[PDB]
Formats: sequence, structure tokens, C-alpha cells
Amino acid sequence: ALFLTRNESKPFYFIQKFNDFFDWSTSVFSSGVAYILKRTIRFVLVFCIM
Repeated sequence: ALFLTRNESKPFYFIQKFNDFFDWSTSVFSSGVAYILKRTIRFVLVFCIM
């Protein structure tokens, strides 16, 4: 609270790149989580053998 300053105006470019890749990963992660969800049973079987 003391020194955060409430201001985050600059990406710094390199940070923006890594984060964008990460945001893209989040989108892919969402659909992997969603397909795993729709095929609940098949993924369960993998876990039992695991």
C-alpha cells in the first residue's frame, strides 16, 4: 500500500511480449480445460492408469 503508487503506465516492451504469450497460453488453457471437461470420462481413465 505504501509504495505501489497506483500507477502502472508502462509495458516496457519485453514484459509486454512475455505477458502476451502468456495471455495466449491462457486462452489455449481455457479450451484444454474445456475439452477435458466435455470428455470427462476419457481423462479419468488416463488418471487410473497413471
